[PDB]
Amino acid sequence: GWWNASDIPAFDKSKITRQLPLIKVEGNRFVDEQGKTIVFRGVNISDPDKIDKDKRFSKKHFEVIRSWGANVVRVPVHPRAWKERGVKGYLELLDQVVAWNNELGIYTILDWHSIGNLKSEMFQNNSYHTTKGETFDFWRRVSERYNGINSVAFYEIFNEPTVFNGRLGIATWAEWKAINEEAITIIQAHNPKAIALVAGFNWAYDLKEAAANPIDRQNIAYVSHPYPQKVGAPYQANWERDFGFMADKYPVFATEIGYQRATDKGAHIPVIDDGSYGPRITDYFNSKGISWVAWVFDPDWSPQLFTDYQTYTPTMQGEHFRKVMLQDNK
Ligand SMILES: OC[C@H]1O[C@@H](O[C@H]2[C@H](O)[C@@H](O)[C@H](O[C@H]3[C@H](O)[C@@H](O)[C@H](O[C@H]4[C@H](O)[C@@H](O)[C@H](O)O[C@@H]4CO)O[C@@H]3CO)O[C@@H]2CO)[C@H](O)[C@@H](O)[C@@H]1O
Repeated sequence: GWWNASDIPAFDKSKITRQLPLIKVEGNRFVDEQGKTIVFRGVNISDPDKIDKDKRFSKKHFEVIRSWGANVVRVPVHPRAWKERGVKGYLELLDQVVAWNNELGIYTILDWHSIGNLKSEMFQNNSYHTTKGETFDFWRRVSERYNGINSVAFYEIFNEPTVFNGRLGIATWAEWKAINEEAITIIQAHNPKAIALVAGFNWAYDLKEAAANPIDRQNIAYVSHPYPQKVGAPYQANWERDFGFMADKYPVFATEIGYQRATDKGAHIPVIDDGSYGPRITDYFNSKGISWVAWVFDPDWSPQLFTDYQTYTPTMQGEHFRKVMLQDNK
């Protein structure tokens, strides 16, 4: 594993030729060098490990992302792929995504893509299995190697915290705050410009517990994954109550949203919807200044943003998020 990893090279500086502007948090906003507010709207790729196995791992794929108007790309590093490639093999993919995004002008979010209760080591399935030690070691290596590369602006500590109603144990917000604080200290000690993205429970949906007892670190923003079936009923009023109101105080980065019909490929709760969710959520996010990232720019993982690699034809949700990214990104 990670505890074996022998002499990993440093990032190859010759792979990039420009420095994107520095992003930072100021009160509830992301701002640039000049103090201008920046709202990010982007896509998740699938795991670089899958893209490479698909024989699609080249700059071309990221150039398509750029033509869809995205100004950020989230990279979901699965602990299973990190173990299968090994640290050295995996960093060879990850350095290429970082370099490509950098040359295309696109910011990167590094996402440690597990689901469940890290404190008790119970995960939604083995694809996500890790440990506190492996997670800290990952944050330590990536914050060390990408230090000073401004496009690597966001470090998303742990994709979706959930206890699944006790099926995955017990972990209070207080205990999850302390774990995020240690990860943030590691990351900031390697990379002082790093912005950490922190999530709460119900699969990174809730921010009420965070609001009542916020992470004690600076330059932090908060995550929500408000998929179509997280709540029904009056949608906006429910979203505002569960996580949206947080955006009046800290920036909120909604690092997954997506939807597809009951009959679409891989359709599953909570992503099923007639289609009215797309306009409704990007309007609501515009009303709150909330950044977001659609899931997933891949033709297999569900819900898909496009139908196949031959054409990159957008699906229903792809068409809508592409139109809004082209139109609203500044
Ligand atoms: O990771 C590769 C794999 O990913 C799938 O996409 C996932 C993302 O990895 C993940 O971040 C996220 O997870 C889902 C989660 O899998 C669901 O089990 C969970 O469902 C909850 C729901 O949120 C509750 O409100 C309801 O009460 O309970 C159910 C469980 O009973 O919801 C979260 C999201 O909230 O996002 C993606 C789902 O699109 C790919 O789709 C898959 O094809 C790939 O292997």
